[PDB]
Amino acid sequence: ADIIGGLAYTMGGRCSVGFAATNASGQPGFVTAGHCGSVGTQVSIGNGRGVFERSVFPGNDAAFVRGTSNFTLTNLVSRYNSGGYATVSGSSTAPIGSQVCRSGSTTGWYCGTIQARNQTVSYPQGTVHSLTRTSVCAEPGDSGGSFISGTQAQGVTSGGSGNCRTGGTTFYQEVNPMLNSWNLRLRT
Repeated sequence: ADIIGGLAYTMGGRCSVGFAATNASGQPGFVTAGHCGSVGTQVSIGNGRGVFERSVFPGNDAAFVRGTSNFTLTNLVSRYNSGGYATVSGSSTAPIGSQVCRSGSTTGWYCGTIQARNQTVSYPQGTVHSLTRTSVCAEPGDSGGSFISGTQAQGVTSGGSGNCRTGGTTFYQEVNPMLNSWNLRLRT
């Protein structure tokens, strides 16, 4: 199964792929939101199978799913309704005010603006800090999805308010803290 940002995967519910990445051992997988699965949780995506190797939620909302079978990495992110794909060439942080787009398996591809960083939000399960707020909408299922600016990966969908029918606000977990802390390499 091709690991592409924004695609759906299941684990006793549905979430979306953040970004294809490899761990310190060179094993293929992808970063996503930690609320999508506890450590040890099994994942299915197409004919692919994986497991949550790393996961932290609440506090943070980050996770890395390691492929155990049929994981083919790509440096792509699906643009669904807008067609085609965005390419990932790195993860240079975009400035506040920059445009940013989100890819999720429920609503698809929506874009907005990076409004503020270092945000703390309260979810039913607890508080999550260090998040980045954007004017993009999101709906259940989009969780873990890619937030990308141009060709630079920014983060993974954590949560928010509203919906994509009337609009809303969506926060994301920065990608670099995951790549750094867990010694991961983004597929480019």
